Amino acid sequence: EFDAIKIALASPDMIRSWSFGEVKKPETINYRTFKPERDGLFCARIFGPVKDYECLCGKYKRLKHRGVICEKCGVEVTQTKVRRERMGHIELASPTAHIWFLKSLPSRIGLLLDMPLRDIERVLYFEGAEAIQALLKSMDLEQECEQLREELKKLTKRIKLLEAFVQSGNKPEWMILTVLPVLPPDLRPLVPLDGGRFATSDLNDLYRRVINRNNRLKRLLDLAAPDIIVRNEKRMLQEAVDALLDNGRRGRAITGSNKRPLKSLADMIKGKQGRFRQNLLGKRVDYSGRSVITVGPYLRLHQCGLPKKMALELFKPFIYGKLELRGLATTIKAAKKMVEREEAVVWDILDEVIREHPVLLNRAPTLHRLGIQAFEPVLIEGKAIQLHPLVCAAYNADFDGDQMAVHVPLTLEAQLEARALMMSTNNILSPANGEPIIVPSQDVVLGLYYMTRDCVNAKGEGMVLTGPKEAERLYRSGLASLHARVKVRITEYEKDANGELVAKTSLKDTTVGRAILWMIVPKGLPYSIVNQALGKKAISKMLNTCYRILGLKPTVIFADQIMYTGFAYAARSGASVGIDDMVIPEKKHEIISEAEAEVAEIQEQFQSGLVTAGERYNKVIDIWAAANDRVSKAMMDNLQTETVINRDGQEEKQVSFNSIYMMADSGARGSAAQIRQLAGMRGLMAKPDGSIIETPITANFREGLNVLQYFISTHGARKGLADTALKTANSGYLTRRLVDVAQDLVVTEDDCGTHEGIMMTPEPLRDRVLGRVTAEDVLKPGTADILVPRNTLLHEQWCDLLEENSVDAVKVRSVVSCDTDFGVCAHCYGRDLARGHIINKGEAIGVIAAQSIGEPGTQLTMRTFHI
Amino acid sequence: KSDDVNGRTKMYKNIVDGNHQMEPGMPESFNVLLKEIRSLGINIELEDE
Amino acid sequence: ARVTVQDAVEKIGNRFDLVLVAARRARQMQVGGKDPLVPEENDKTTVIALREIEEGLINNQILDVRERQEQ
Amino acid sequence: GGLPRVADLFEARRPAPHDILRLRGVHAVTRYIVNEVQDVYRLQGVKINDKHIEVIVRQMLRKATIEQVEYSRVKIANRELEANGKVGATYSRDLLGITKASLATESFISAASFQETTRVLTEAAVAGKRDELRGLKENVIVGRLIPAGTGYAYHQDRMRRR
DNA sequence: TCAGCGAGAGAG
RNA sequence: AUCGAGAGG
DNA sequence: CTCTCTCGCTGACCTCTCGATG
Ligand SMILES: Nc1[nH]c(=O)nc2c1ncn2[C@@H]1O[C@H](COP(=O)(O)OP(=O)(O)OP(=O)(O)O)[C@@H](O)[C@H]1O
Ligand SMILES: [Mg+2]
Ligand SMILES: [Zn+2]
Repeated sequence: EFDAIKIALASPDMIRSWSFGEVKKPETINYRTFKPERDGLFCARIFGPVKDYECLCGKYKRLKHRGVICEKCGVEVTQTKVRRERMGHIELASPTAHIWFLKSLPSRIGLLLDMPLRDIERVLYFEGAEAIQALLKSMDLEQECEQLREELKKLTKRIKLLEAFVQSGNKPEWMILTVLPVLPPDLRPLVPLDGGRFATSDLNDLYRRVINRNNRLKRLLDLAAPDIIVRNEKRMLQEAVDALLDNGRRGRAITGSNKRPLKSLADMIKGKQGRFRQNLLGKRVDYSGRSVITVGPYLRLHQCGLPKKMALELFKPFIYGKLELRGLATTIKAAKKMVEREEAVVWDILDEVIREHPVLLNRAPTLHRLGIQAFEPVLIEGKAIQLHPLVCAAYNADFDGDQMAVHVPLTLEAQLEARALMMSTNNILSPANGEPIIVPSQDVVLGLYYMTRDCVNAKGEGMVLTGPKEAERLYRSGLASLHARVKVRITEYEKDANGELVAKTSLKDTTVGRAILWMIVPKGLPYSIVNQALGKKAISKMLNTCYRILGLKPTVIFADQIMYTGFAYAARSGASVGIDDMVIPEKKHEIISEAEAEVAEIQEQFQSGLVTAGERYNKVIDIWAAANDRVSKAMMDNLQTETVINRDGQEEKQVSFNSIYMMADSGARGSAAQIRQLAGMRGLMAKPDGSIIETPITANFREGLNVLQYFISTHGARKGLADTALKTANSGYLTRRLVDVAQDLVVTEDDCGTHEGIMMTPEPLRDRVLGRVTAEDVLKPGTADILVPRNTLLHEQWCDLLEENSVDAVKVRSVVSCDTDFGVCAHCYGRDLARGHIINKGEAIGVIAAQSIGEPGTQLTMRTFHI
Repeated sequence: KSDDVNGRTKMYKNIVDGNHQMEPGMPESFNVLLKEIRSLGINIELEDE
Repeated sequence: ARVTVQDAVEKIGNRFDLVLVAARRARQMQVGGKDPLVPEENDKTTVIALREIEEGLINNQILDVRERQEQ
Repeated sequence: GGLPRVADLFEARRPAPHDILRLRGVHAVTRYIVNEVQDVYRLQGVKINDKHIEVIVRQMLRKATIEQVEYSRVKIANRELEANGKVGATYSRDLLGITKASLATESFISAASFQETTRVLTEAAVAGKRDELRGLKENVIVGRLIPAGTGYAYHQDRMRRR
């Protein structure tokens, strides 16, 4: 019923037309009897009834009297909600300027005229508004514009502002206030308390101040006081008004009972706590809940676990409806009583009304769009929410005390949007790059790594098996080891040119664990993808290959089976940690003693002058760094390989089965740098300014530190913690600015037709053009031979084909070189990284870009203290 | 789910009656903001035509 | 229709129109009163509509033709 | 390096990108800014595609001069004038930081929502502006369907009836 | 506090 | 309701 | 014409407990 919003300056006639009542001199609510004063800030006649369809005196109390004003009160009978709508006005007894149009960086009420801000401010403060009003009203804009145009970096602004007044239909003399509007009463209410006293707003004080001072001016005019006394009071009123509009523009801040500045009208629409940022861009909602999160290792990828105590409250109207449908209740209170009493029949209605209704889960710092996702509920006992292990990394979630919030969609369109857009089975690739987001970690990686390793002279080595099922039988019966090397008959499938699957069978050298693991791999993948020891990268590559070849639906099943098998086989190994696993090399003492002897000998070159006083520093630092490297290398060489194993009589070497080494090598949690601190040397520290302390820490964590080393080590810890704590705000501010600059960019066209582009050079070339469209003519390296036709989308096959011929460089289309106005076109954008195909029409790419840039800086923030 | 006084009641009644459809209106905070800006002596309004 | 909706996307054409088509079909069954073109199998109207779209019995042109025939 | 380097590259701080655009074309500034930002982001091992930086850069440069007006308006006027076989216009492109680019937009509701409410409201009241509600924030504030996704088609109907 | 920017006087 | 103090992600 | 130099003005996610004062 509307299509635009208009803004302009007001006039006294407009303000008078808004009002429902005249000026209001009296003050307040008559604290004794709560009925409001006549002709006041709270007044029944001016603003409306205090109760629905009832007069102030009470003579009329019926709907039949609707539309009748009271003869003795003057109060109309109407619904009380009109008290939110009607306004009022106050008749000032002297012109008063507007603080907004006077005080600013490009002052307006003082730029139409020639004089600068200092002298005009002196004039306004009686050292008069009437003179400025007369000067403004006694000017001709057209003649001034003609003279200025004929005369011609300082006059262009005046010409533009004068033209703005001419075109806008305003008057330059409307900047001086004459009538003051009065805001409706229910938007500044008076709140009662448990005690007799009341709590009031700041606005009701500023109105009373302005009213009292203006009335004080009224008496002086009647009494004909000398102008000396009058001139003082005129300066007073303009001081009061400037407080009501914007307090503190010229420092005179007015306080109340406490020593705190009062809040003006301009303070309620601006800032982090104003109407825009607190009530219009975000708010509180119904049908929502909150709780602590635990882990559920049995769920499927599209499920979540919800407590039934929360579910009963969250779905109340649906249960009421289903109860009334079956006749189990008649009125609207019988169903409420049945639900409150928690009968045994509501627990089946609730089960029926959640069968295929999704819910939304959200975690508090929402850095990108993967922070809200949709699941299907499973009713559980308890008070905590159960979350799938494979969706934690996208949430940046953990089980240390974390919390989460839950929302319920209501309409059919919302349910279909949740199922088709936000469900967790649709979000498997990142929208900022191409790599997947659901990846196994920790326990799953350790379990698969343990299954896929091999040993020497293990139990059952040297058998010939008919298939994986025989291997499972042999392992379960206790007749063979998981690490034994054997021969197994394997059948695999490959896709042909037409897309059909063709089988091939042979015998292969492998281990029992790999043959056991082969039974969960989908048809269409080679056997070599598991005939090795698996780590994080290998498993992620397996998932990506499956998605590339087979599609979306098999990938979910494959991922769930991988997780189940990893959990199952990590527990059977009994992997633990002890103090004897932190092995210290036997040559640490000799290296440290040699380094100490070297640094002691280099002091003889300084006792008798032979080197610069600033030259021994670098030599000592280099000596200690070399010693640290030697110690670290010795430790890691002793840890990685330790077999001394017997093979059919002889002695042989192989990779070790140390718990810490396995944890680090599999890629589960550890790093090679932290094993150094555990069993090597802690190293060189730094001073708070940034300089390097001359002597290092020669102790690891297995053999403890002493007081001096521990005291030295705390500087960096506190510095890192303070850095983490004090610069999340920078990332937040940057992300907000990036979102605000580009929030209205949408794909609104299909083909721009322009021929421009950019030329891409190798970072490999394949990773830099995968998912773009060729802007101009590109051909094969041979002369007059064309490899790829122009305007083609480069998927994996095209990239492999161009990499086979060693393509030098390619030209592609870009978003920045598009002639479309109000938006961009699909082909200049290219592939949509979250799906794989080309971009669709109607997608907000600006918000996606802003989130993609903003998120990594924030995540970089809070991980500093880990090091 | 917030600020629509008539829409919330209509939605509740429709859900109880088994019909999952909504009839949105205008939030109240926008009206509050319009009145607050008008109280500063600035004319702001919606252009129906 | 269940767990994954990728089958119907390749038939309608894109994700943003599938929601509208499915909602229009489902409101006919929930409130208007109509019978499904597939076995019900104890499902909600949204899932039945998605199943009908996946089979090939429902799209925008069919609904328009049926509405024209009704009037 | 670090966060301040990125926060200073996007606001076009003077040490030049201005001269790079004015002398070698926007095609060069695109590559320059992309490389400079990816230099900071690649030390820590962060992977971001190049499209998003290009989007932000395109949003950064949006005005023109021949006072200062909108680039698309000038292009449309030139197309209209050349349709009648007349003389068009010649313009020189500009470039602003994101904070300044956001506050200079055709919509005053979004600008007032961003920051510096008083200055924006004062200028709008002086000029007597109109807002057509063509963005995401305006429709969010009023309470309508945003012109994207499942609501996009909806807005297409409105234009058909105007 | 600290960082950043424009408006306004100076001394040539 | 505002102010002050503390705690968790 | 054109570098220096003061001097203001605006900016820096979600949840829980207590008391004192309106
Ligand atoms: N001031 C803050 N502002 C903000 O915006 N988010 C914050 C925050 N403080 C904590 N978080 C959130 O909490 C996570 C790390 O805190 P934490 O649960 O202890 O796990 P952590 O990785 O540290 O490992 P642990 O301590 O268990 O050894 C962190 O990412 C973040 O999301
Ligand atoms: Mg946590
Ligand atoms: Zn009466």
